Amino acid sequence: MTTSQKHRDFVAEPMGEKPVGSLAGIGEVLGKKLEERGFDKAYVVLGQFLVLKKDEDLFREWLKDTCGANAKQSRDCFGCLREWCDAFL
Amino acid sequence: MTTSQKHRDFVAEPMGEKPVGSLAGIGEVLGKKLEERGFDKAYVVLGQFLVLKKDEDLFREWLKDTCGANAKQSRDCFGCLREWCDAFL
Repeated sequence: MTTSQKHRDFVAEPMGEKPVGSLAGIGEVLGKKLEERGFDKAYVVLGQFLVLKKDEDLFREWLKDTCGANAKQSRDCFGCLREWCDAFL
Repeated sequence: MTTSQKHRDFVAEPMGEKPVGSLAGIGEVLGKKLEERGFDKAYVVLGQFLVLKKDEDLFREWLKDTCGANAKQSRDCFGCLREWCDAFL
């Protein structure tokens, strides 16, 4: 896979309290905008994924409409969150 | 503990897609009201717990104000959701 080693590392161990910008697909700049919106921790963003019943179209529009992420960035967060759930929830 | 065997069974294996009324503290009648509110699965309610950063006062008021659960029923869901997270998330 051409994804960063973080993608395989995140889906290989608990997420604990790592910062939101730790999720694959979210860069340092995007992490700051979400933090200003009340998502200072990744587990709060994980909850939004659960609220959307894992719907990929609703999840991608939520991130793009919420911060302006590009279509490529949204694909990395979906598979990243979907794969973590496959291992944990 | 005087809790139902479901409490120990729920915190002993994944929650999968079991119905919301499966969470300890939620009875069949309370499960129906949440379902009408869009929580047809327990993992959608688990997400609300994550959104409240596990705050016990905010979580209990959410359930009581959301369905009318009693103070005793709210205590069972908090420890039930908090213990599940301790084993999984």
